[PDB]
Amino acid sequence: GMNTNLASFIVGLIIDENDRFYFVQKDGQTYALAKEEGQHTVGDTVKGFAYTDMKQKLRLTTLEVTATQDQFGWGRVTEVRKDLGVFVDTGLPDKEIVVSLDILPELKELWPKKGDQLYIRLEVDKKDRIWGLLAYQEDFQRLARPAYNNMQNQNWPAIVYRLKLSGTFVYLPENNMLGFIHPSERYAEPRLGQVLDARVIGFREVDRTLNLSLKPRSFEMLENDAQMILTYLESNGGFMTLNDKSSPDDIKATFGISKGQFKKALGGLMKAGKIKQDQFGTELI
Ligand SMILES: [Cl-]
Repeated sequence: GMNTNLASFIVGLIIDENDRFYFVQKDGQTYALAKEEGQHTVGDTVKGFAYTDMKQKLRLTTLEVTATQDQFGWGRVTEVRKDLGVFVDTGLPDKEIVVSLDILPELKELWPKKGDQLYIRLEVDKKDRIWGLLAYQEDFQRLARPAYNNMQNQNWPAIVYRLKLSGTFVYLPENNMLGFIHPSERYAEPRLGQVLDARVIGFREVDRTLNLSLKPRSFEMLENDAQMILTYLESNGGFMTLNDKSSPDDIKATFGISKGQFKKALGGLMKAGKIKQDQFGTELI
């Protein structure tokens, strides 16, 4: 029947080698381990992950393995075949994993495309074929940690993992956080696995997730003095001690302009939604 060692970690005995491979025996079958992965000696045991390659050969790898039967791993979509599903590269040598069309959206416009990213685990069927199973919301919730509430107006990459009529669920891989994009904050329907450049536009307290947009920042024309102050804030950590109550001397020493000119410039930045002020100074927002 089926080879229950496929897509699993095994300890096998190295029984032979050639210039390219160690040949590893386990339960009457021989698995080929690429020599370039590391040195071994014939007659010793070796631990690795057993699978089959695209040439139908039994393989073992000692490299780090991400997607297994028990653990999810990221894969890059390498090929779309409409009558089959999508192929994804999770880093198994000489093996890409098929995610079946039966677990992809019905609508082809929502399928992953080449270059998209999917978070999958492995399954072996009764014919010893490996397939990829998509993570669902609960898996992303287990992976991620609660978002922080100090990220407004930052941009981050965001990977689509779940599609709904109400909006798009995304994972932020640089941050290990979850977010959401309402339809009004994007253009075309995102596809499954699409990698987006998302801007933080709010914080959702109930589940500590980020509200995100794909829309451009508001166009806001700034006069020269306001632009000078904005560039200064961007270069000085988003903060300065100066505000509309500062002394003429301190304003002149830093910016070379009158207090009236400075107040007009801060007013322009306020109206443009770029700053806020309090007793401690002016903050970029
Ligand atoms: Cl809330």
